[PDB]
Amino acid sequence: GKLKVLGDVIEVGGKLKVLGDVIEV
Amino acid sequence: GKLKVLGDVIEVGGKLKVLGDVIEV
Amino acid sequence: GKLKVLGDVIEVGGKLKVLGDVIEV
Amino acid sequence: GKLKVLGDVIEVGGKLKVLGDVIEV
Amino acid sequence: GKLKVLGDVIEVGGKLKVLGDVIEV
Amino acid sequence: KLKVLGDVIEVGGKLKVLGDVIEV
Repeated sequence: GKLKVLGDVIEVGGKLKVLGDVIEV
Repeated sequence: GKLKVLGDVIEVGGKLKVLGDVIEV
Repeated sequence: GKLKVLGDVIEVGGKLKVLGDVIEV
Repeated sequence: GKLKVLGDVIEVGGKLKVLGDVIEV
Repeated sequence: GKLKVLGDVIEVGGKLKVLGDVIEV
Repeated sequence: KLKVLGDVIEVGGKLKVLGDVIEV
């Protein structure tokens, strides 16, 4: 029911960024 | 062996934001 | 000390995605 | 832990309608 | 002057949706 | 793009929606 996030940590231009999806759990 | 993200969706100033933890999977 | 995530929920092609930054807290 | 609505404004037969999903935040 | 939304929550394919009206208040 | 982030509220046993139109 609640909206959660599942993502990956990626290195972009030397900085750590996050790309993920919103999931229902 | 890789860095993943597990988080929660939160409402901040009318916008949907994410607060999460970096985990090793 | 710990790696946390601060991000935004964005609507991309009708799906809810997350873009965020890894931060040290 | 509240029910929210995330939606788009669409023009249907000259009237403005909202098409959205109920989410738990 | 402002655009507001009023609608009913409907169950479509097991998901809760809204097909609401946009009204000027 | 015109969007809405409104609230779902229980009004006499039925779920209703109230919100504001925002530009995103």
